[PDB]
Amino acid sequence: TRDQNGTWEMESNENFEGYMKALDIDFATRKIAVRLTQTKVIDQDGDNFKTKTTSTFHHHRNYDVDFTVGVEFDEYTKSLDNRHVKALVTWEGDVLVCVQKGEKENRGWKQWIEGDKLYLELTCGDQVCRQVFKKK
Repeated sequence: TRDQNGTWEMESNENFEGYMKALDIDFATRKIAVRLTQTKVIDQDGDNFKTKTTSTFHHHRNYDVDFTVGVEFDEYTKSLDNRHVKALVTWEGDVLVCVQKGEKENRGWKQWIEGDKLYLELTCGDQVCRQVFKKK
């Protein structure tokens, strides 16, 4: 289904370390512990999305990403690697697909819903991180 609304709690997080390594994050950021858990709040009205996700690193503010499918937007990944990308989100069937154009090749994500679970695959280079969240 295309309806991704809800409050989502991460339950599985596979190869986040490889994805992070491919992002080449500077040590002033990476010296802080990564959160083991994550909550994501998705507010969706049709193709209009407002998302709020807990930060990758401890003692950092939630990360807000708001967008409309098909409309490119500037992203500064303050809660992660602190880079600027040009992001474009599209639908591939019922899968929400984002390309983050910038320094890193094959950077983006895909996100989809099955029942009470949300699936998120993050890519950078040859690395894929697969996350599953349960609806709260």
